[PDB]
Amino acid sequence: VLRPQVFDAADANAIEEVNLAYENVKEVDGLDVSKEGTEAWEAAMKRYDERIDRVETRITARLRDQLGTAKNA
Repeated sequence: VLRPQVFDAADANAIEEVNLAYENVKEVDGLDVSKEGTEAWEAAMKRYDERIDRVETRITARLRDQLGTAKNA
């Protein structure tokens, strides 16, 4: 849906940001029981979750606009 129906440059930017957050989570992962690795993973997941929150905010704005425009079941 959020991908452009052509061109969605904002969708591409949000996907790139989510991929960068996932790459940070891969580089800094908290699955180890060690506190330092857990904190690095928590910071990477916080950055990825901020990027995902922005992308999902745009997507949910588009979905809310679609639901407001169309009340069809």
